[PDB]
Amino acid sequence: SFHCEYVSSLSKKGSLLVTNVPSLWQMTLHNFQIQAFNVTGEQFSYASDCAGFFSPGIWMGLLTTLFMLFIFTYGLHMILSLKTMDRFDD
Amino acid sequence: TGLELLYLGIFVAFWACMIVVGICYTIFDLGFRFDVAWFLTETSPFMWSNLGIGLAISLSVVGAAWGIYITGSSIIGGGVKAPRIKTKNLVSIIFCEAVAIYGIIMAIVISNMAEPFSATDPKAIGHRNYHAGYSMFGAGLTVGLSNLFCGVCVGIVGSGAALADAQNPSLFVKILIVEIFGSAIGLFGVIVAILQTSRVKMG
Amino acid sequence: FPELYFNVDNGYLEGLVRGLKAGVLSQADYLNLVQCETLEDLKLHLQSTDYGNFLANEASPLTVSVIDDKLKEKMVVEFRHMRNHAYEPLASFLDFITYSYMIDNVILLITGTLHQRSIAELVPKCHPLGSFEQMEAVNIAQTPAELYNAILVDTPLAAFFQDCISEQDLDEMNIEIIRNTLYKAYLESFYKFCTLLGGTTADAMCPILEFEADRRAFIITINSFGTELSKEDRAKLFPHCGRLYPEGLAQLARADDYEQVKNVADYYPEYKLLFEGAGSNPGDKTLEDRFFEHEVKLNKLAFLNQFHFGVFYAFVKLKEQECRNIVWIAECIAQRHRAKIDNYIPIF
Amino acid sequence: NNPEYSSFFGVMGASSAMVFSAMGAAYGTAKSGTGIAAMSVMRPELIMKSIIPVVMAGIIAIYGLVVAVLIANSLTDGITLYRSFLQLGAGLSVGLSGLAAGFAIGIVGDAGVRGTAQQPRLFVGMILILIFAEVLGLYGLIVALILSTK
Amino acid sequence: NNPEYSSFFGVMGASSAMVFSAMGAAYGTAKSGTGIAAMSVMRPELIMKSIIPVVMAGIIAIYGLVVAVLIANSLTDGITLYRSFLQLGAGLSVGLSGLAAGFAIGIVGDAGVRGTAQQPRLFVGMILILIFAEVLGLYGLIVALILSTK
Amino acid sequence: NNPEYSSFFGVMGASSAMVFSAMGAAYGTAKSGTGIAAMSVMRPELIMKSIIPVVMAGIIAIYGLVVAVLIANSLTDGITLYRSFLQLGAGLSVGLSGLAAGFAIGIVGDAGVRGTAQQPRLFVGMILILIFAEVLGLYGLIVALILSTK
Amino acid sequence: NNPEYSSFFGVMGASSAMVFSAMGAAYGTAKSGTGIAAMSVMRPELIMKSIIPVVMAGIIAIYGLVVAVLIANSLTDGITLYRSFLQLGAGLSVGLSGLAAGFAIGIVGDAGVRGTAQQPRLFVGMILILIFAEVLGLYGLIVALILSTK
Amino acid sequence: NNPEYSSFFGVMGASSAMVFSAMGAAYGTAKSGTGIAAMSVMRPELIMKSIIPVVMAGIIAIYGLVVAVLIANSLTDGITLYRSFLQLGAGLSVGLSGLAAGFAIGIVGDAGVRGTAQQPRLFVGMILILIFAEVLGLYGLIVALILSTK
Amino acid sequence: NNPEYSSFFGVMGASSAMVFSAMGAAYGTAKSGTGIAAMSVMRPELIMKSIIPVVMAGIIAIYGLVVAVLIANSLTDGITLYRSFLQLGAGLSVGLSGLAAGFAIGIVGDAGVRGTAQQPRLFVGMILILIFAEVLGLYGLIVALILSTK
Amino acid sequence: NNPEYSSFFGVMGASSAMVFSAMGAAYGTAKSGTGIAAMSVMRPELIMKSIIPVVMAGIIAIYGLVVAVLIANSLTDGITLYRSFLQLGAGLSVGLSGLAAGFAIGIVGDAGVRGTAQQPRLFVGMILILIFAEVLGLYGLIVALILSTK
Amino acid sequence: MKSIIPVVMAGIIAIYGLVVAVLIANSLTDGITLYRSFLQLGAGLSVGLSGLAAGFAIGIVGDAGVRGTAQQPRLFVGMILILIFAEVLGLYGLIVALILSTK
Amino acid sequence: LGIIHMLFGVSLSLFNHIYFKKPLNIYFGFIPEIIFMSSLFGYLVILIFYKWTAYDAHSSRNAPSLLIHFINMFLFSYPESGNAMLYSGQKGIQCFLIVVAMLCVPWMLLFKPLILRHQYLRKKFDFGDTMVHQAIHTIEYCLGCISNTASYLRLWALSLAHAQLSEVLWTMVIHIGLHVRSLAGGLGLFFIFAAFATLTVA
Amino acid sequence: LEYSVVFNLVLWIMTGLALAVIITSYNIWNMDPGYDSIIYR
Repeated sequence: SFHCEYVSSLSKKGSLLVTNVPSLWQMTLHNFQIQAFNVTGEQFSYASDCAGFFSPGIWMGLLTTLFMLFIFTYGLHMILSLKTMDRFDD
Repeated sequence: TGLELLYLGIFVAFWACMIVVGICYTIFDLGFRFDVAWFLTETSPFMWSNLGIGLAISLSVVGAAWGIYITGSSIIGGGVKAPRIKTKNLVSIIFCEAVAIYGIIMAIVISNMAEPFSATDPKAIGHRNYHAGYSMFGAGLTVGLSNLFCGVCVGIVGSGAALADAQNPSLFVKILIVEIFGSAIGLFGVIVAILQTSRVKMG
Repeated sequence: FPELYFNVDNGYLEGLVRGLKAGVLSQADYLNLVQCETLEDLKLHLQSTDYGNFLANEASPLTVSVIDDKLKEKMVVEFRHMRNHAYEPLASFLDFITYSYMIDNVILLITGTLHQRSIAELVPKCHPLGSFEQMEAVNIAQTPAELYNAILVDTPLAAFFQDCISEQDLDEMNIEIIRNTLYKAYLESFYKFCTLLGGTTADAMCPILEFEADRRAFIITINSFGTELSKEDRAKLFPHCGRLYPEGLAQLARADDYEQVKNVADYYPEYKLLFEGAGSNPGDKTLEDRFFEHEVKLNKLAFLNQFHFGVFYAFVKLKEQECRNIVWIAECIAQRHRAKIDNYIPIF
Repeated sequence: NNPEYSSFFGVMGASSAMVFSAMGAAYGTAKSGTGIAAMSVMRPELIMKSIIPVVMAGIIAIYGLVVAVLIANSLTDGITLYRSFLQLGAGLSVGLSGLAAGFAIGIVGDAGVRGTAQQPRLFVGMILILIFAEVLGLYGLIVALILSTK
Repeated sequence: NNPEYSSFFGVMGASSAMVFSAMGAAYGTAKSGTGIAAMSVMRPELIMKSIIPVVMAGIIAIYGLVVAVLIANSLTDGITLYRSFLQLGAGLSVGLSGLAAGFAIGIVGDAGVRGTAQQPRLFVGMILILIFAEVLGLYGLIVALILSTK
Repeated sequence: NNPEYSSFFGVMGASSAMVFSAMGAAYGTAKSGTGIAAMSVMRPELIMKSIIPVVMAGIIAIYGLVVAVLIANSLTDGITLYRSFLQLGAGLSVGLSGLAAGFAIGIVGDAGVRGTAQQPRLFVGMILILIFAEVLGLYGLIVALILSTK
Repeated sequence: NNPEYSSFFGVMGASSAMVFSAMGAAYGTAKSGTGIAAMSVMRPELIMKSIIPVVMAGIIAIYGLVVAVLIANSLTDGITLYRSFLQLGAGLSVGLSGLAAGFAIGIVGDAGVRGTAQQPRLFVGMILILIFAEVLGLYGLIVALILSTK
Repeated sequence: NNPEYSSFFGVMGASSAMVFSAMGAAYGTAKSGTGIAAMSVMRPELIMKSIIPVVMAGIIAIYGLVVAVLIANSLTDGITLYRSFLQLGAGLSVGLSGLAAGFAIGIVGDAGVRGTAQQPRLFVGMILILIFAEVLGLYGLIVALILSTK
Repeated sequence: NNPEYSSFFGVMGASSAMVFSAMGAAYGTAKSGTGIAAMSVMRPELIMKSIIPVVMAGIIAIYGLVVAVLIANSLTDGITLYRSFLQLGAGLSVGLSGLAAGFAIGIVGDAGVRGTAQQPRLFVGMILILIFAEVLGLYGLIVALILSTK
Repeated sequence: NNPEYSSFFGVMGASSAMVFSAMGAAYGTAKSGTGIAAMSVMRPELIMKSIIPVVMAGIIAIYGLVVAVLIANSLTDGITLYRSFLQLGAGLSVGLSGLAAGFAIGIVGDAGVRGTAQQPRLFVGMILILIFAEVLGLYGLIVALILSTK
Repeated sequence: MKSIIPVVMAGIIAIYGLVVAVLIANSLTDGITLYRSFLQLGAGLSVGLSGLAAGFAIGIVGDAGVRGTAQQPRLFVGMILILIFAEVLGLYGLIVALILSTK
Repeated sequence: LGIIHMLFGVSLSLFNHIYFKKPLNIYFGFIPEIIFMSSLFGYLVILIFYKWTAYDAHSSRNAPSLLIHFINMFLFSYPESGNAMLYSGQKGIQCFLIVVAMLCVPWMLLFKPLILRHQYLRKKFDFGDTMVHQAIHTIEYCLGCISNTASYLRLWALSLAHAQLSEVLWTMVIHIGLHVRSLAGGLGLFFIFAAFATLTVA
Repeated sequence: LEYSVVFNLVLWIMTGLALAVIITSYNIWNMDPGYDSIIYR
């Protein structure tokens, strides 16, 4: 089945309901849960949630941050490998 | 030691967690998560395109810098006892710089392919547009890493040539053929990135 | 893969030390030095190559002792100039080269204090590479026990003394057993240290140290048969990092005659050829001279890898061999005995 | 028709084909070139024989080029997902085998020129050992052609 | 009937058969080739005997190639999902057993070649030990043949 | 009825059984070959008698094969996941025990061979410590047979 | 009814009991055989009496076998998670306690044998130390018997 | 209108342009300051000439600055992802290029300073090699000026 | 309209300016202070001049503090993500530029101070290269002021 | 009303302020104490002057305590994320600036003391250098106070 | 008999850990309020890891200080003065942990 | 207990400076030092005893937390909200005692150095050296007030640890000696308590 | 909702804190104790 915290037309609650045109209507389904094929009994099956461990905004974020931290690590590995002489000439 | 243990520790902990996650999502029957389709679809095509452009430069420049520091340090170190070195051996620097130029050409070509979609939905974006994003990433990464390895190669063999030349001048032109076989690698990175780019259009 | 960092810190000195190695006498240059009649001709020949002006600002009644000291002066200034520049991954390695001279300086210091002679009188005799960083041991000189305690603090050599030399041992042992037991600890440790510098440094330095360990085993053995060193004493001095360690060292410990040593050397083609190469016959090259020829072969081979610290060791041993060659030639010229002069070892 | 992300794996095919072969050919050439240059000081005549490890490492770059060209000429936004995975298999299979061949060529080229400069009879041995190294790039090419052109 | 992505596992099979066998054979060739090169300075006659490690490292490359070709010719557009996993299994089984065999042929080959230059009697011993190194490739092949044809 | 992914674990059983046993046998044979090679320099006679560490590493490679064939011959479409986990546990249990046995055969094979040159009375000790290393492969088999045929 | 994945943890328990104790008994055998072999040149007679570290290393693998068998016989498709988790715990408990006992037996056995070579009194001491090592494998077994039977 | 996160990639663009070119110029200056120190003790008169690699490393960080300012002046809340990723591209492209050019200026600077001290004929050689190193920073700048204005 | 969690980026901005500038100035100070105290034993007259690397290390921490205060006094509950990311960008941009400058100040401080005791002329050279090390903190500041004020 | 879980970051702020400043002060104390202890053998009178790096290291732990207590007093179950983040960033700002200052204090304490025993004129220099190492903790504290009270 | 002091100064760190461990453990319940549970996490880390910092501080200055004291008995007072500013890190971990545990 | 012994310690300082005839030390040291300590400590000790008499099981619900009021007093930052106040006019008392303590530091830090400067100028050492030493001493005493107070928590800490070690040793060893028959329990307890006594001693 | 954001706050903040603790702890645990006056006697 499916579950979501806020199937809603309001941005404060995720903007999952989208209007491409001006509208006189608003809606919110707090903890919306739905199942509409291969149901059995009156009991819901296990639900896929609308919110996983990641999101499109987070993947774009991490694939930059946890990419440029590889590059910054190259920066950091060479800069931390700076050395100085222990002696000077006669 | 400490930075090697840090990178090994991160690498091991990362891949150990991907093994545990791969097993756990499999056995719990969560194959409707781990949706690589969702990842590649909702991750914006502009990201892939621009990582391609910026890497085509910066990995080529990281190769050419590595190349310059390697051959340029032997040039200077041998040039103390053999002042003749500074002229002829400069070709190994010019071939390092050629690897960056191969980068710049290919990144400018990829940049000229980048365009605004004005779309925010996968079907509205459409196949040509995802295909541009990925093929531009691939072209840029292909040239970028092929030039990285070519720069590492040219500087290394240029150090070889300059340390040999310092001992016997007649060796330089005979050895210098190896920098041509090095510089071929960057050019092949460019030819592939050209072909990966040749069919794309964003819009 | 090591190339791809090595030149970050060592690139300059690697170029420098190969450049310095280009400044060695070729086989044709030795074949020119021997053509002459007096040390003034040695000056005039050497004036055509990197040693030029080494006898400027020097007295006209020239001597072979002045040529020897001036060639050591050039070798040591060529080395001090690299040691003062090198960074920690190399600087520890160059210090291991200096230990091959600090061991002999410690034997002079120990010998002076056992004879109650002031240690400061021996500083001009000590080899210039083996300079102690703190002279306070030398300034105090009060007793051998004070010297021992002072060495163990003032010198980074202390870690080798702790393994083989106690204060009672320092008085009771003969100084030549102290010399060799130190060298055992140094050579085994310098070998272990090089195997931590993996890849090219280990792969092309370790053959030279493996040979030096076997050279020590053979040379200690054949020289011991007329002497107080028992089977246990030969074994106690043999370096355990040579090829012979699993078996050959044990057979050399058991040995009591040069034929038995030759039997050990006859298991390994690399050493069989040295013992066949010198029978100690009238007008022959000696077995020791064959080891010097082989040492030069290995050092030349170490220049055939690029990115390794092996060239700094092989450079010092080759400039030492060059000094030894120029001095031997200068002796055969000055002593008029040109008949044996060809016994120099060719280098490049 | 096909999904939009279909061409991603095929693109990583072409890129892997070239990049890992560039890594192979670069390490094979870099390692061999250090050997050649260092060796040549002792034996200046041996350069024209001793270039062969480098030509071999150049062939590994050509294997990566061949498969990357064939994959890139076989990419389109309309590509079926099945062919797109075969193109990734091809790109890894030449690329990482090209890398494996580059590693071997680089190691045996450097040891081979160094040995040869002391003992010229090694030269036939070096060519055999390089054939057995470079043929791994060819096996990577065979499997990669079979995948990429299926 | 079956996932359109199913072929991806069998494709990583074909690639891994080839790639990890090439890495096995490359290491076997790099390690023993270094041994042959250094060795041939002292015992030049042994070049055309000491090559056997390298020949057997080539055989591990051949095992990778056999299975990679077998899988690649056995892939299809609509491949049954468990038949795809069998092909992955086959590809890792020969590929990494090839890598393991390559590791043994490498170290046995290097040590056995140097040892044989010290000891003319070792040659028969080295060959018997190399057969016990190379047979790992063959067991890798047997499992992978059985899996890829189950 | 049975899950799509079910056979992937059965496959990883067969593959692991082989691959980790090949790794074990390869390590056992690489260390043992190093030891035999360096030992033989002053002991012609021992070259044959000393090969027993290698032979026991070759047995670890068969413990891997046996389980890998026994798993492979029992993979099919309908496999009920439970049998596939049993097969993965079997494949890891023999495989990684083969890896542990191979590690131990390597170390005792090297040290034992070097010692046998120094003192031929060690040889019976080397056999006894090797029975205790090789039996870890047998325990790995026993558990794997039980799991793969439960 | 109970989840289909539930048997997995019990199987990984069985595998773990064998695998981690094989790693323990391997390390204990490897270090012990090194020490025995290195001793033998100076004390040829002690190599028989010095087997005991290896025997105790063997016993750690027998403990891991016992729990791997007891787990492996206690499996069914419908196994409740509660019981499968007991089996995973049992597996890791004997397994890693056997690994711990193996690290101890190895380090104690090597240093104890090479000490006893120089000091005939030490034997009576090191057997008590080896017992205080091997009992870790027995504690692991006790917790694994206790867990797997709740 | 545009996504909430949209401006973030241009922001990291502006950051990377300054940070990575700072790291490069810092390394450039540190190596050159070390070389200057080891050089000055012998050749104190030479410092005003041996400043060249330092001022060139300072120029690399100006290429970072110029882009980080251009990106930052181009930011807004309503930014389309196209302009935002172009600006991240400008960011890494100057950033890592300046970083790399800084590494070449540092290492060539430290050598060129120590070399010139012993051999005055190298002062022009160091200037030339460093001009190639600076031009690598200029290439990063050229593309970053293109992207930040596209 | 404004989301929750907006503060994280702006706050990590403020903190990263301070933390990485403090790390920078702590490395700058630790290396310089090592240099001064190892040097000054032979040259008491240089103590009250050789402090300058440490003073310049302090100034990098001040650039950090300036930006960290300027961010901390410009946060608000439900701040828009655009200003919040700008405050992160400013944060990192001074903080890591201060870290980079911290490395450079450290190395020129250590080498320049220790060198000065054997050569007084180096001190003015050390000041100039140390301005080139210091000014990277200032480029970091300039970018950070800009971003935090868009 | 506002998010639950919000406490976590605020709590982590208190812990970070304490833990990292305690790590800084431990490093500072430890490194300095090795200096004092090793110095005292040569100069048994300097002990009571030489404590000042240890005292300043202790003050870094006081700064972390001050912020940690201020944060903890400012926690509540209903804490708006704005205050919760401000507490995390305050926590890290003192915690890690104190860590940086602690690094500097440990290094300049040890180098300052070992130098001062060889030349008592360095003592004033060690104090002046150490003020610039300790003030980084005070800057970290300033930003933490500003953030946590915003 | 004098040089035992660093061991006992390390000993109090375990006991500071125990005090907080006990205080947290007694304060647990089924369905504990998240806020009270995070406070117990922050306490538990703050003592545990400040204890760890003090553990290293005592270890290093105890090892150096005892060695130094045998070469020079006057160091005994300097050592225990140093062990204040070491062991106090465990105490500061305790202070904050008690504050959090009762907030 | 720690507060009272530290209050004795500053009182011992007064006697010692009197027996050395040091008016400067008692005037610039002891007076502001005892005022600093006593103002901080006195508030805290008053609150501790007050809580034990002003509240019970009925007043336990919503009872105020002592440590929070103590922290808020030192912060000068009670936000008129959260925990209820303990007694009438307590805000004024908080404000007074903290301000009075904060006003102690300038006297201890600077005023003695200024008098010593003018004494050495009139009697016809340095002012800066005197300022540095006296500032360090003053700061160490003031930061020591917080730290040293907390250091008496070692009392509690050790007392808990001893009790819990004793409780565990009893529960693990002695409990096993108890049995349902006189002869069996009598023999068991004898060896059980001998093992226990050994562990309690060690 | 926001759960991917809570998770990527807590995961990466905790991995940053845990690496900062681990790295620092490794650095102090392997710090040179510096007793050169007695390590040789």
